[PDB]
Amino acid sequence: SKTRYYLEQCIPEMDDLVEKGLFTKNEVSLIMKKRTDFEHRLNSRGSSINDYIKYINYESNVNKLRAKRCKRILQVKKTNSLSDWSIQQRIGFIYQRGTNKFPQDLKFWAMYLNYMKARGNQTSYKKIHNIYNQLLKLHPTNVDIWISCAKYEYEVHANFKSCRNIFQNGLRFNPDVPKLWYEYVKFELNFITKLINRRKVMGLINALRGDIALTIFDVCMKTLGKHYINKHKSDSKMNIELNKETLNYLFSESLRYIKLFERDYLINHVLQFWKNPELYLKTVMIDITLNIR
Amino acid sequence: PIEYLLFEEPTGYAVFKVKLQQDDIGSRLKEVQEQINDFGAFTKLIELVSFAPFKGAAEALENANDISEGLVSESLKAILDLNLPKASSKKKNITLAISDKNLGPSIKEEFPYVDCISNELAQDLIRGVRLHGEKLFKGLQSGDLERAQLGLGHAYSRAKVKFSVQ
Amino acid sequence: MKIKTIKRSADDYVPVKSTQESQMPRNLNPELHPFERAREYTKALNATKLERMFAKPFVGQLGYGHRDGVYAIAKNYGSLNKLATGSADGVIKYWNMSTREEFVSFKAHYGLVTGLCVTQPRFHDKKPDLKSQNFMLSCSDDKTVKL
Amino acid sequence: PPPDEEEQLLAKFVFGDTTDLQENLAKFNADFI
Amino acid sequence: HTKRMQHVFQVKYSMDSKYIISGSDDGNVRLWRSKAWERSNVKTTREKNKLEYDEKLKERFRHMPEIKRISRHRHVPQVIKKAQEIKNIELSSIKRRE
Amino acid sequence: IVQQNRRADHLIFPLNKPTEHNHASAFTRTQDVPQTELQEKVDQVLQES
Amino acid sequence: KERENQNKFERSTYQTKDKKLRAGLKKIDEQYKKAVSSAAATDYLLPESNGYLEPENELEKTFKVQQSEIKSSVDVSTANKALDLSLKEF
Amino acid sequence: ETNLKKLPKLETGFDALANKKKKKNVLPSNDWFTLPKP
Amino acid sequence: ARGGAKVVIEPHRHAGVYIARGKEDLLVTKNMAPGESVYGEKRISVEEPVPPTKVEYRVWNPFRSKLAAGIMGGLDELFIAPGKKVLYLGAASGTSVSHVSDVVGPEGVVYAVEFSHRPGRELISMAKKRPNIIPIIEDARHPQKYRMLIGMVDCVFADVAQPDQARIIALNSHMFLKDQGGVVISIKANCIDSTVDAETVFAREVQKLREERIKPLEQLTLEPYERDHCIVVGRYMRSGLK
Amino acid sequence: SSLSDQLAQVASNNATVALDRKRRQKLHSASLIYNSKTAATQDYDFIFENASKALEELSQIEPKFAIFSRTLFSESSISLDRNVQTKEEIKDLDNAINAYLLLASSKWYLAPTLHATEWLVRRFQIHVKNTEMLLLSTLNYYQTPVFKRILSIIKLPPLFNCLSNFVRSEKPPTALTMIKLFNDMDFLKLYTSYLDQCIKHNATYTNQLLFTTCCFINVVA
Repeated sequence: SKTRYYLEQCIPEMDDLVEKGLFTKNEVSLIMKKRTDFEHRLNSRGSSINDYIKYINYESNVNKLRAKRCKRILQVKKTNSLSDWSIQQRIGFIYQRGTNKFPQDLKFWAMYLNYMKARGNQTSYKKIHNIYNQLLKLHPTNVDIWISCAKYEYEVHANFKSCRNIFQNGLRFNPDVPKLWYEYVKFELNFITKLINRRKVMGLINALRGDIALTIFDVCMKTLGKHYINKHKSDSKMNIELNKETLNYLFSESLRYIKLFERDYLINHVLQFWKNPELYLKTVMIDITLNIR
Repeated sequence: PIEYLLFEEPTGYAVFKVKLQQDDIGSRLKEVQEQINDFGAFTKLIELVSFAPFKGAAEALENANDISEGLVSESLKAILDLNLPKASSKKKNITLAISDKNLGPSIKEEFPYVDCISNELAQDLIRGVRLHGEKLFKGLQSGDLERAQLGLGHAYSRAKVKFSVQ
Repeated sequence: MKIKTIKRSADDYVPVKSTQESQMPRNLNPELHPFERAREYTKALNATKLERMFAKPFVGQLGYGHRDGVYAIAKNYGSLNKLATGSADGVIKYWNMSTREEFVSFKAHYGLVTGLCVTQPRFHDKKPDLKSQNFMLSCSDDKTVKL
Repeated sequence: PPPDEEEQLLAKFVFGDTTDLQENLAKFNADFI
Repeated sequence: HTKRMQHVFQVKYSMDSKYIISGSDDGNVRLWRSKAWERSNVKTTREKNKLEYDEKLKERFRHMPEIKRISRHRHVPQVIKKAQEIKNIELSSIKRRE
Repeated sequence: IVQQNRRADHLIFPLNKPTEHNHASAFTRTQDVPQTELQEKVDQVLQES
Repeated sequence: KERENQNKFERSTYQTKDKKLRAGLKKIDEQYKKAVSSAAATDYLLPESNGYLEPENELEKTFKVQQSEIKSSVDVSTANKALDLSLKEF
Repeated sequence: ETNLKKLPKLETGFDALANKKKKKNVLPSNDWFTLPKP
Repeated sequence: ARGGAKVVIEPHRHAGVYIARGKEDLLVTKNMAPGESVYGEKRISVEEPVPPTKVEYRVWNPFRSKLAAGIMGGLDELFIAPGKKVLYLGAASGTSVSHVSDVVGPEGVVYAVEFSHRPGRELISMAKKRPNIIPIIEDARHPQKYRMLIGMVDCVFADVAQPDQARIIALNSHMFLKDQGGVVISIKANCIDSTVDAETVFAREVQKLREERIKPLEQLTLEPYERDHCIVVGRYMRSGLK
Repeated sequence: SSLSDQLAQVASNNATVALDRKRRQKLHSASLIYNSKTAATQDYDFIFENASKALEELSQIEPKFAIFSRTLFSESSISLDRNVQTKEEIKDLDNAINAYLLLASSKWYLAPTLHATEWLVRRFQIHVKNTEMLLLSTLNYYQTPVFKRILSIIKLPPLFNCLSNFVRSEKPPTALTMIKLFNDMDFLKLYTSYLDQCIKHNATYTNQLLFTTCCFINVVA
């Protein structure tokens, strides 16, 4: 029934394809045979993402062969017909059905995003945002997809306000992930350097920033300490040993922030917040090497 | 008009979107109760739109104690603020479905454009959700609900009884 | 000589996995599907006997009913479960039809309540929270109208 | 114009063409090991 | 109709165009379906297409004698049947005289 | 106006379109008050920029 | 919207100053032609095709070919489907 | 402009999940409530 | 009976429970955590054959339980079984919830509910030793208050003494009980109503159940064990009580 | 003859075609590694994935399997149905499979060979269509669980009646029964034909050659 309807919707561009002088009826029938096979393997049960992916790959190769065939046999790159956006919308529809049915497979999600980004000349920006809102509502606790949507937004379209709101939402959902905190600090630093260089070229033709990065660092340390305590919340010696372990973990992460790193002022305020045994020795070593730098 | 509903689980919160409002006068009928029971019809009645798990056992304990008291925890605020569209707060408020009449007003005082329904029709939808359980999540939720139940129950009961070490 | 016969792949017509369902090929050809009008006439006749066999219109009653005889009825034009029925006893009732039970029964007038209505009053002073209350209007024979 | 090799291969894959395998099998000589 | 329903005085639909509420002199408020053969279930697309097919096919073949006989059948009370018979006799006579 | 419905083919009966208000998403601020102190402080120094 | 199979799917049968009747009859006719063209185009999905026997010469004749030669030239599947049972008593 | 080039960038494994495949291998091949029958 | 006697265990009609035949017959449940009697009852031990082990069975006292009283008076159907989920309202302690947990066995689960905190501490210790039980130390008239701990239980048992017994059963069974699900009530007539008689109380409460959509299947009075008590077994219908 | 006898020959002619879903489940359920349930669950893409991987490993160990990577392990060989091709293409397919069995006779203590021949078994139906070369090639391994699996799968030929006693049991076939199997005479004609083909293709090895000279010595004794 459903398979029947989907092949009926497949037919009209097949008829236009054989109508123009490129594909013969026997090749059309072979293509329709493979389409019947794939549509039934999607509309039965037990089906999975690998059968979806085989369908998408076959469809993309059909589109590529049609491109070579049209360029060969009638030397027109763009024929005013139905066939072009027919095959493109059929691939988009297979991706839509796959992400409706199987919302667990991040590889299929990422292939969807890769396809919709790669056809960027035709892609609805709104469609990219709809797929991203869908994926974020389904998986809130994936800092990889949070980072990736923020990175696409700031790297292609470069809407720093949108990237800011994205990062604040992601940190509201996952205030536990030092990787996401790290990436927020890195994005803020890159935005500051871009603003500084734009000021430089403007003045060339004709500590607030470190402070915001460092307040982000301060609240990072606060919430990471709270979360490493609450993850495994006992007595005096046990609580004290857990306190030492938490402080060790937090300040190892701050050393990673130093390695990420007005560099002198940044390390200065970091060690200022630090002070306000062996870690103390490493800190005064950082002081001496800062005076060397 | 029951547009979204919110279900709370020991591994986190979930927000479903209603596809079809079941009819409201025939609710005591054998056909409508058996459509609650059958998974061939509850798929037509309810689709999942979002799911956010808890982060650790301690936050699960604190959030379950906070649901038991009936206040709005931070994770609940986060999921609702992500999912619910900001419509107008005077004309056509959005309609959430809730198991707890007491939980309702805190949701309203937090978000002023949400109307929280706990009627027998919302109890019917939530009962169907709780019945079909793990099958509704399409594969997302890891962790087994039974072990989560036992751990969270022992921890919450021990906290409420104020157990000791001596 | 070009001999060619009908060769069918069992891989195409009987699926490999047990769980997958079978391809049901279709071939519209009027010679191949003969009795159009007779087959549709028998489907129409079975459908009329089935609607006779399935026709069961009565669903229930509301509560225990009134005590003298229902003469006025007004449905809430906004909501779905709500109606207000007024008898010749004088008692009026606001009714939930989801559970099919009362919300509230008033003794409204002496004589018959000769008309009911359901309303959203807009007082100039305030605005009543319609999401908390619903208002009724009983118009009767003892020279009164009560809201 | 004749079909070139890359879209000849695309035609083989899309149409599911078995004559290359059948020619290879009929050409399978066991003289070499 | 039902034996326990005397003298219907007030009748309304429901606001979803599905049920009918009737208050009668008996003292009871009853509620009926609007199409009896329907149920208030929700239906898979296969059953929904089957039932819509039956509706369209019934209405196409509405005029045939056997279909019309079985569809027109109802069981009415005896006072309604006797009054309808007298109404038929009386109107046939009045039209003969006209 | 009403001579349109009598000639139309099909009618899906909640006909008057509802008052369609704003959606929400993750990219934009929903109600544009900062609900988290991080958003608050970033807005303070953004005004201080 | 015409093709080479409408002559198969076409069903044979046997103006008004009435607006309802004109509109109804035009809708019936147009939905009839839509159905016929849709079945004609649905004829693309036929999985198979018939057989043939073509003599390829002028000296080769199809009544001279025999079942041994056909069973040689034709697939193992149908060559096995060609039964031969010999029950000589009854 | 080479400063803008040598600015550091973010990192994520999502597109690597897209265009990345596996590499591994393949591996080959009385109740609590029932009394004993004496 | 005594400290050395030998008995023959035998399967009862209901699964999970057993009869110990001797010179006097003893109702018995298979001990889950073997070697420790909960409320000080005597307990049988068999040895079964790898080296053999020592399996242990536990006696069920009906002058203490109000469910073994129903078993011994003879209930045609008890919806507790070796693989189910049981919600136990009014679970004072192990003295009945442990026997119910041994009946449902390691596959099923039992959610015990108690209000007051000293029986709560007893329940916490016993539930630590026994994994099928999850304890709740919260008021039983608030399933909304403990909705995050229970999912779609299969039978309910009620040992509640409070005079709102039918309403609290109706709340918990609409929230959590499965459709066509067993309801088992133990009614105490003196707690529900002291002035009027026990039979009047029993008819009144069966009326309240039938109003709250539980179809009563049977009713036993358990007379040689307790006075003025009753056990009502019903089935939760939700769809066509007639 | 009799109608049941002529129908028996008709069934053994159409022994391998899956005319219905039940016969399909049974035929696709017989497998070398996976049991009945999972073998009836999975599909040709799964089996071919494992086949291509294992053949890459086998070509890395011994470099002569590249030709089967060209012909018997291609996607067109996923697609083609053995029971539809003509007798000439059947004969060439049988030459390909016989050459593969002669090569991968000497490597059967290896999961790569087990997986590659799993694909051959469950696509080209060697285990009922040509079992002679299968048994002759894997005959020297006769205590091993690979031979136990091969026995439990195969429908045994006329000449292997001793193994028709030992099929689907627990103990391995014993050396005295291998002495019976060689002690028939038409079996020795068949086996010496197999070894002449094996020598002419120049792939013998010490274990198989030990086994066959021991069976010959015991036949003479």
